[PDB]
Amino acid sequence: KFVYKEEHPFEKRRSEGEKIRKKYPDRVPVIVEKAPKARIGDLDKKKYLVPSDLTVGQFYFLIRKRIHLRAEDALFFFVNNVIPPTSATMGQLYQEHHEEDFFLYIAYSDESVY
Amino acid sequence: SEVDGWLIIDLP
Repeated sequence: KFVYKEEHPFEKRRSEGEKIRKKYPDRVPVIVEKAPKARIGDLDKKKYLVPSDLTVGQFYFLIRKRIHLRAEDALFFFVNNVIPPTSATMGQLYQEHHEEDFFLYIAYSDESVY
Repeated sequence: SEVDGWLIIDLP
């Protein structure tokens, strides 16, 4: 579903994910791409090393600013097709939903579905 | 702040 998985083989992702979790023990690797069939501004950077104690709402705000969204525009995250709890931290979100390559994948959209 | 394409984010 993510173009990052298609352009990077799983073996390279899993190896780098293992190394990143060793080099940055207080951070978690996150890949953020626009959800398919979404109508919202583009995100420039997709690879994020965010602290394990950063909340989802703070990461929400960071991605909002990079897309340059207006105050009236919506931004929903999807982790494995589910909107994550906003009060949770990125470490909790990572420790529960990280894929086999040790990367956390988050899709964003203007709508609250898919 | 990037290392081979990874953005380093600090706590606000």
